[PDB]
Amino acid sequence: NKKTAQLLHADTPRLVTWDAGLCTSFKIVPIVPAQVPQDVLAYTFFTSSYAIQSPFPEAAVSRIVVHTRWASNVDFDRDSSVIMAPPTENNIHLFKQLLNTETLSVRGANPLMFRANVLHMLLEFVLDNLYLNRHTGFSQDHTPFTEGANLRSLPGPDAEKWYSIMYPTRMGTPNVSKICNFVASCVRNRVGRFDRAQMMNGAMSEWVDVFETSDALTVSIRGRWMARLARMNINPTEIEWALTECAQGYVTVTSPYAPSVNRLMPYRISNAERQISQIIRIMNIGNNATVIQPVLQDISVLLQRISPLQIDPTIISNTMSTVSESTTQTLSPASSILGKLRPSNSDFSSFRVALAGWLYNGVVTTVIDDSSYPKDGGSVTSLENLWDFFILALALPLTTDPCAPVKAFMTLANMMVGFETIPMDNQIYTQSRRASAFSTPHTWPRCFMNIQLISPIDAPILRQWAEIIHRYWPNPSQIRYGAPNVFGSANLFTPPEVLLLPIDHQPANVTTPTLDFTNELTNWRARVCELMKNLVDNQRYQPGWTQSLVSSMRGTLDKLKLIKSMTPMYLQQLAPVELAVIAPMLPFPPFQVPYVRLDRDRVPTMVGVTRQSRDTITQPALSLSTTNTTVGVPLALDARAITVALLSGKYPPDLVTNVWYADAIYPMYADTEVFSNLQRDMITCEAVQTLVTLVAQISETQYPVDRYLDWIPSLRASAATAATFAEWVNTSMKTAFDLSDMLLEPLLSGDPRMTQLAIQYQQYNGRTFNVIPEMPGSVIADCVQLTAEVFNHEYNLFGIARGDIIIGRVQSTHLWSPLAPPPDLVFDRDTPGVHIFGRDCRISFGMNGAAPMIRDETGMMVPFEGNWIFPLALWQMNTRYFNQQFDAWIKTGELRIRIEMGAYPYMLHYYDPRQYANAWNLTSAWLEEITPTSIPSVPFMVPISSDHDISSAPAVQYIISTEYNDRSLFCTNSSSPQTIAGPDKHIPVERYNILTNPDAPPTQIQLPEVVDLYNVVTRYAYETPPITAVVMGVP
Amino acid sequence: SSAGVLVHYDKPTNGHHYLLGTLTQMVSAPPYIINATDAMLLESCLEQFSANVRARPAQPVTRLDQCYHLRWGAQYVGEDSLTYRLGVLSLLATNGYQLARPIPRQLTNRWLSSFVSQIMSDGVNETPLWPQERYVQIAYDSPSVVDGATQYGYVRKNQLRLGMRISALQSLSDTPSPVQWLPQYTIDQAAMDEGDLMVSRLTQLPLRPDYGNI
Amino acid sequence: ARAAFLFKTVGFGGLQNVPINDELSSHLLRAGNSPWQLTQFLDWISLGRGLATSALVPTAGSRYYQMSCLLSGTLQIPFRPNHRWGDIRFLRLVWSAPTLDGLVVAPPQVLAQPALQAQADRVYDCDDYPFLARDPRFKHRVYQQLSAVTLLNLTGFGPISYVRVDEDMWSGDVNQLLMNYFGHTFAEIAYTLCQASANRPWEHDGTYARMTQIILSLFWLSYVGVIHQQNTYRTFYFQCNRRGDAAEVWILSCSLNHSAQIRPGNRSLFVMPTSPDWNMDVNLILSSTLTGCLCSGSQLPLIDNNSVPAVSRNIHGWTGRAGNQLHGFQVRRMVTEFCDRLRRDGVMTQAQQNQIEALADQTQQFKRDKLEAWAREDDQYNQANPNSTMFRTKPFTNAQWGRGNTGATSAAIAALI
Repeated sequence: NKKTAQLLHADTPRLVTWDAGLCTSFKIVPIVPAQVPQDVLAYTFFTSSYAIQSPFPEAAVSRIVVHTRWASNVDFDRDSSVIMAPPTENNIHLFKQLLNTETLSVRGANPLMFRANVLHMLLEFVLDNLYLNRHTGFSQDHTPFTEGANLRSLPGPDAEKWYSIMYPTRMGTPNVSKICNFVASCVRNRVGRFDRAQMMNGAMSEWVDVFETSDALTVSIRGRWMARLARMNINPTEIEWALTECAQGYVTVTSPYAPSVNRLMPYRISNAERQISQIIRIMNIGNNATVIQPVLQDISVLLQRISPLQIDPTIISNTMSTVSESTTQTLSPASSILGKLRPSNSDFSSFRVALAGWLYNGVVTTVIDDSSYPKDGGSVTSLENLWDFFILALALPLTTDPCAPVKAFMTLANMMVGFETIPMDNQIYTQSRRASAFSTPHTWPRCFMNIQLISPIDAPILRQWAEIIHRYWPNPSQIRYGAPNVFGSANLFTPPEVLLLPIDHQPANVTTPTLDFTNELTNWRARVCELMKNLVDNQRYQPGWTQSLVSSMRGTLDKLKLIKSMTPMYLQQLAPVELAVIAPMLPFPPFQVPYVRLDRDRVPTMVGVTRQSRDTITQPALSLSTTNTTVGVPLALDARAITVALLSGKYPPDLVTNVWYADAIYPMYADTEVFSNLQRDMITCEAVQTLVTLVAQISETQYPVDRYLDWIPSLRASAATAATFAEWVNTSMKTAFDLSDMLLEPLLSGDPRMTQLAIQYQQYNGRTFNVIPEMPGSVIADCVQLTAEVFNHEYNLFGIARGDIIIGRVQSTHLWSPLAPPPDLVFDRDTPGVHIFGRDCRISFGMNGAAPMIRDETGMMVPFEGNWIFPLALWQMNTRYFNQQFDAWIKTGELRIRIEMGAYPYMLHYYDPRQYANAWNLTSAWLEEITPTSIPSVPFMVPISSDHDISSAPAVQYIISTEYNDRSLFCTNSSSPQTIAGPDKHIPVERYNILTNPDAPPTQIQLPEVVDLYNVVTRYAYETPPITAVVMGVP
Repeated sequence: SSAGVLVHYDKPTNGHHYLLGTLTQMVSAPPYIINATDAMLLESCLEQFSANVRARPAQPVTRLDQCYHLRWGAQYVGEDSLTYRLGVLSLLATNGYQLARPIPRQLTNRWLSSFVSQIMSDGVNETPLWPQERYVQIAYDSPSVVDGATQYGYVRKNQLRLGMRISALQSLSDTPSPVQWLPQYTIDQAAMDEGDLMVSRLTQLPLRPDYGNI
Repeated sequence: ARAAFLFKTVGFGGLQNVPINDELSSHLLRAGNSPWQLTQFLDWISLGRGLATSALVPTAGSRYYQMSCLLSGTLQIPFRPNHRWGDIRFLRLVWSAPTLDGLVVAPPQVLAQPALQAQADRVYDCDDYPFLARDPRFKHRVYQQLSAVTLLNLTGFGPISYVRVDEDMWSGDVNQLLMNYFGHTFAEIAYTLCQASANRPWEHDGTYARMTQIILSLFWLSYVGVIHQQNTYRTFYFQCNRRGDAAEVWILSCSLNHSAQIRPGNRSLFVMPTSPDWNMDVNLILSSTLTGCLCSGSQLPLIDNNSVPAVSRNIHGWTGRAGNQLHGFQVRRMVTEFCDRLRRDGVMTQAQQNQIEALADQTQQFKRDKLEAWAREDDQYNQANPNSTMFRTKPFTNAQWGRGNTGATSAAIAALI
């Protein structure tokens, strides 16, 4: 139901927000409270004593993390962000969510969807962070802590927290804690605002530059956003001119001449984009016109709203009254021809249907009811025949059926058969087959375009017929339309900005109505009337035909010339102007076919279009040579009413061209269609390119194709899975940009792994003609790629572990991180007593109290211990057995297994260091529940830290990673002269060199460096006024 | 442009102007449909022929050249067209080439159609040139000075050397009689049955001759 | 105006081939197939108040430089005496169009084929290939960036503004159009112009010609600081008070205090710098962008052959036999002269210019060091790279860290009122 709607309007867009809080999406999670308070420690070491907020609370574990929507206000949220949990908790279900085809587990999944899942994570955090920043407050400081600055103030409530927190700068106290000498690194001269804008007295800034606890990514993203947006702004003058030249030089809007401060309005884009979007519209409409009927009606409406046309039967009536006589004859041809009139009730409309058909011509043909036809031969003894036939004669130059005068002549042919006939060498069809039955010029004989093939007395009639036609069949011309910088162009069958017409245009000579009677239509009906005259001058139509009937039919056709309908010049001159002016007001730009007058040699035949290819051919020339999109449809209509319309001209006597248009257009110039269309379809094509780029991270293609993260388990699969991913994205999107269209249809149709947009047509002699687009820019792609590469080094920063692990007897007394490397006990595939494994399996037997063993791929004989290298995937064969074989043999048996997963999420488990025990339970569990698709996030058993030293204690642990990833740890135990126990971490130099380093520029980029979280931003003090408040709309 | 964009450069008093044709073509001159574009072209061709007939150190035309070469339209039909052929011949006769059959003052309608019949055939051009809307060439030293006055659409290949001697005629007419000729041999050889098989598609045999008197 | 259109293909100071590697294209062709990457090129500025930086491309210096290297490689194929399109690799490169558009990986057969050889200094005409030679419009369109390449290519040094001052640039429609952008950042209207010609370059003597003339002219005046709050050009002048840094935002202003007069006499000149630090600046790139259109709509003067390297002389499209030799400088002494004659006017104090110079030349130092360091790194790369070759930017020399030769040029470009 939304299809014509998609040709009617768009959903409400969202382009501007105003961040009434914070932009960056990160807070620290301090989760594990410290061992405090210790006793000989005086309470003098903390701030909860004299109560001013610390920028960071103290905790035994504290790490920076992303969190969306915890510090910011908006009048509008932006569609379902992503946040995670500490490494002590599991969000993993994501991975058992939205794509898995089989699941049962709470801890474990198919390694397949993995890359896809983190992909989704990426793109959704791409999604959420697009808000727009309203420049933020200020207020002069009053305690000499600061430089008395204008602190960035929140005009909303409860801002003192951030002051305390964003500014350990603002912090200062005699004490030596981590934070103390940490912040000692900062200076005081580069705080808060960097700069601003100011002019136009009685105002705030026009833009500002200030320092904020802030990332770089969202900054970069939304700035890119802002910029691409800004690529489309306008200034009054051109909008004024749009009005004007489209106002027919009559109605006014005036441009400002006063000082311009700032008036933002990003709308206008390049032409190719709207071209191709509407092109896709044209794609996904194949083979139905029930959609077209509404707009046809609407056209007739809006044109009826603008025309001084009146329809009148009375002319017909008084005219046909043309006889005075004594009555004994056989017939009254008066009432006969009247049979077409039916001497009002109730003619209202439907003259303009095929006329519109001219204006969207490129797609449909116009015809009339075969029911209107007398399908019954003819005889001059029946002038009903000639009446109807002439009705048809009228209709024909108003008909777009590609056989119009063909069928005209064909009537005649069907009539005088055996009295008069034409040349022919084919009986595929003969002269005795009717209309709606003869289409191609290759159905039209040589004689059909060769008047020489008959003697002009053997059949003078048809000879003069073809001759007349060749000399007089109506002549076409053309005209321009609209303004390109406000409307663009959809004309592709023709040089840009042209608009043909089956008719020749004739300008008028004065602003009044014009009394015009030399029209090729005037002359045209005159032609066919005299043709009838000459016809009936036959010697043979008077062995019983009367002088009375003679003068009757003479004066018949004569007064048929004597008609004074006011439509001919009407449509010949200024109705074209009605067309030109509706064109913009008309939604859904057109496509019309180029025309012939007599040509039968350049008619187009077919249309062929691709959205994708199946072969190694990429050159669109040879590519579309088999891909295709052809639709073709008739529209049957009336000949009676339309002929009448030709035959019924009556207009108001006070009608005058100029003033009528002047008044009429004026109300009729509120139009907002195009802007909404631009927004929607811009977003549309961007979705195209973004989506296919996503795909590109899954598949291979003749397209330039590369991927970098593939080491994450995921592989190609069916088109089913493909479109699965695809529509998941689409739904995320329609959420994100908040509209409710139908979209991606061509992409949700066949093979999306490859695309091609070539659009062509075939002619009377092949000679096809085609077009393909080049895309505009697409920042979101750049963004998401950059992010993929960000996380290409910041995985663990999100609980994401690369590398692998090793299960082994870890029995010692020294305290050191399982995520640290062994002081002395590293193991891999290069040690003695290491073994890698094929499917070699032969278990020995310990009965006979003998030496039990297992057979190596070597072929040796092996007990259960050593340094071994195994594909856990094999463990998942009959893991029941597997576990049963080695549970104890690893428990206190001393085998060592370097083992592979590649990548995963993990799990944390803290505990008192001041005691000892074993970690065998989750050992057993996390082992046993392996399936080919069950894999709990890797557990980890680490004690908890302190401030000082102790005597040591026993320790028994099992497994270690392969690579370092403890970056995620941000810091621990702030209010401390140091963290002694465990390791110690510190607020990384990698985060605030803005002030710690005095030599950094105002801007700097940490790529792929561990990024900052305090950053300078330019907050936008722009204002984007509405499109009507500036423009003075005046008659 | 697809309705025919042709121009004669050499200045009329008409002045700067271009031209398009309409959607009509001549049925007459059996057996040809005739799109007036190429028709008026043929007329220009006749002009150039008439030109090439004589050669006098004062042939007081005002313009040797009046024909029209494609200003626009080269984007709908290739070089194998009859029309491209015509324009070739246009610039050729512009050089000064001329038919190798006696030429009527007015060359019959059917003369024209027969001409068409001929040229339309298979074969090649004698003239390598292929002109351009990018530019139209100036011959080696063809005796005409229209180049000597204009640039607009004109670039000579100074490299050009493909020329001929000079020759024309003072009388061209007809005779009925099958008249004499004498052979003047050459040097090389050939193969016999092969010449037989050659003539096997050329003979006038078989026919009854006028036996005449013995 | 101009119906003749040519270009040239880059040479090398010692490379046997193209230094372009597919990686570059890919990370650019991540989207689309365009030969010009105008959109994110321009948007890659990061608003220009700061730059965008990567290992692959730290500067739009690097960005456009490899853009050039790429397109130099690209043009190789279709453009020959034997013109053509399709099925011959240039590092697996294939177009998909007779208009020579689209860019994807070579077909399997074409993956195996040898790539088309290249040659240096390959000047050609932009009018030979027939297809586009039928569409004037896309031809013009491409030409405005063929020029952007060419001009920077023609010299062993950087870009050049062809500044021009002429009166008729005052007209009613003109100051009208002017009025549209008061209190406006140069960069944004530059964007607007990129738009308003990327759609369609305006016609030869377009209103917008005189406009952009005003734009670049007033720009460079403020740049040297020619005009100011009192010395005003029909009372208009940009600003950016944050001077002393690698980012400026010069913005329209009107001064109701004193106005300076334009004597009759049309003038113009051609400016380059001599410090390869411009990679932080953008304004040069936009000036290039627009001057390309100025050429593609208006036939413009040419420079002396001696003004350019001998091998690159006598070019119909660019190298005439006369025309004002270039104008070079360095931003360091540029802002020096700038602030100095400004205080000469007595609208300052000394310590003002002094504290300017301090931070300015500090930044100069740091970023030159970074430049040279990245140079060293790239060298070591080449040493490790026998086959995957490249230059991030146009290779340079320390010999380019001295005189601006700008001395008399000060008064010269100053006497253009």
